[PDB]
Amino acid sequence: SGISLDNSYKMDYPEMGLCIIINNKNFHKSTGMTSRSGTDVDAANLRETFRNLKYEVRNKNDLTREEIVELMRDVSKEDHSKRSSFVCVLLSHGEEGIIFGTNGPVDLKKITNFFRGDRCRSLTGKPKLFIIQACRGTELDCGIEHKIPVEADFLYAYSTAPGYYSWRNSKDGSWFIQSLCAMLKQYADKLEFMHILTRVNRKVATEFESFSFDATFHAKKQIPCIHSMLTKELYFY
Amino acid sequence: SGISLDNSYKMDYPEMGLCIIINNKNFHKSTGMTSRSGTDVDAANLRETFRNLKYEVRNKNDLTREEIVELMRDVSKEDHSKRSSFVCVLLSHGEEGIIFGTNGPVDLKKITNFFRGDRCRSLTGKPKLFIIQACRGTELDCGIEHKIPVEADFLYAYSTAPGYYSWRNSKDGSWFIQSLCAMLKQYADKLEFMHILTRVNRKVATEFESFSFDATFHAKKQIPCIHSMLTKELYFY
Amino acid sequence: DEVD
Amino acid sequence: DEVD
Repeated sequence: SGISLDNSYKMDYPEMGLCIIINNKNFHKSTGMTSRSGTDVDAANLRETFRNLKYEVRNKNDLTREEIVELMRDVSKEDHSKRSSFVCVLLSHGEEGIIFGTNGPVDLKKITNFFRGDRCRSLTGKPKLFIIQACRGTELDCGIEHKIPVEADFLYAYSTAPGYYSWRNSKDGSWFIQSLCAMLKQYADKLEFMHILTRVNRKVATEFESFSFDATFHAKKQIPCIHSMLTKELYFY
Repeated sequence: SGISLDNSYKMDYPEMGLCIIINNKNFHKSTGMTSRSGTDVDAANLRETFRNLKYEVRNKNDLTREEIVELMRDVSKEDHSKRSSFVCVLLSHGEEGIIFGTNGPVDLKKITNFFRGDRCRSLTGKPKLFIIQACRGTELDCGIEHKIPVEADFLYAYSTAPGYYSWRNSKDGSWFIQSLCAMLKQYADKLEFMHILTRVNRKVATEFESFSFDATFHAKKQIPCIHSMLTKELYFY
Repeated sequence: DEVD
Repeated sequence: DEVD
């Protein structure tokens, strides 16, 4: 047999894999968290987008901190042997390293740990992708004119830079998700995932700017952040 | 003129740009920080590697926290107009978000801020690359068998995952740097930088494992981490 | 426009 | 092998 190259994840398993979409819109009153208008638009876009990539999409809405954890645990214990990859999309309130259940927060690290190389072996060596639309703090960008590591093969696609707010439009959905779906829709059959994510960075960075009656929140910008510990190139085809 | 595409940083300015290499090997006794054996090997490899990419390399050894800051400030105030890109390589002790001067620590964010879109305008819209060989904590991986955002166009290439130790060999140099130079040497004229960094992830993840007489530090693994807020593809040619 |  |  002719010479072979090994630069890309094997994405030709019988299944592309799960796409779990956690859509938190409505929060228990006691948390003091606002209702996240527009997030349903994000959830629908993602569902359709990842449907077309041939992912087995599971939408979950309005989950408690307990339900998020139990869900992630249960999913990490499924047999992923026939699956190429895993995708988990989190839409909620957040702070740095944290996303909100409807009744309180969960550590991102606690969610991702379920899928570590040593804790879910049917996903070992396969790409584990986490896409997070949530704040990472309260800063505003004013813009300017024989063994593998257990943390290997994780990619975290953050909506925003570390420490910063992330922006969501109540009508159109969040800047990040809408841009992400557009680029997946447009480039998933021709670009490796990092270059797709890089077009998402540019789209968000250049095409969006906030409008507010409050000068503190007006004319602000956003740059998403790619957190990659992938060891191969990922192509959805 | 024929149709044009705008997916890659313009890297055909008269100059590739600066490559600043901060090589901290020897630390004031009062800090209690060990001497970083092997780091000179890293500094030499990087110098040669970035020399061949046509960067204007400046090596600095054993800088105080004050000197690091004053250096970064001074460099950010140079006229970068004729330069395509900026590169800063930090070799030292570290913790999460921090690198060590010889006499104490500096915030990574304080170094990178000098180069924000709004604070160094001759680098606005151009790639600003920070390569960090330093610990990010004390965890060990046991392995398993009209405006742009001011934070846009930054890339941070971390030697290790968040929260984790990073490994350096006293004879051969650090796993990360040696792998990085090898892949730059081998792929800089054919791959975009993210795919180069992805080969670095794999090389580090698969080819290295620690050997220690202390069972706590023996047979440990490492995965570097790509922190990208780039808005375009970067090719060194 | 709202923040998350 | 040493840690930084």
